[PDB]
Amino acid sequence: EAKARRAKKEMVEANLRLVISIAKKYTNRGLQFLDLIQEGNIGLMKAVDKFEYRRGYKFSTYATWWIRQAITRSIADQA
DNA sequence: CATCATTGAGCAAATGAGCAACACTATTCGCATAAGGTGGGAGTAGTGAGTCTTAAGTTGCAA
Repeated sequence: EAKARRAKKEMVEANLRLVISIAKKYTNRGLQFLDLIQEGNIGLMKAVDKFEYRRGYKFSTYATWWIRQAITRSIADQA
């Protein structure tokens, strides 16, 4: 279990540049920036929880959906 | 001697505000999306006077 968590932390630590890169889009919707980066961090955590590698795709395309889920979810109910 | 007004006394009829209990539906909430997308951006520019605080530079001075 601890080994698996080390792997998952390691992957998240890889994909932070992805999450700020997508985080540039929806900035000025009446919320602050680091709220977006943290929500997106949650979203990529969930995307790590739901990714499989034997599918054969690049991780980012699958991850994108969970990130927009977290962002648009968060600004949606935090209007 | 009779009687009634006149003071208590309480009631049915009626009604206004509920109550619980089921039963049904509107709304809300929470989860998903697969080729790929892996460092922000606005940030002011024409105050001045003072006062407290560090920080550093210098400088006697004594063992």
